[PDB]
Amino acid sequence: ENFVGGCATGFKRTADGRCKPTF
Repeated sequence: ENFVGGCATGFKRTADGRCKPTF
């Protein structure tokens, strides 16, 4: 129960961080 959800619509995952507002 951790890979079923992540970032929001306006939130994108960073190739070096996490789920933040558009990269």
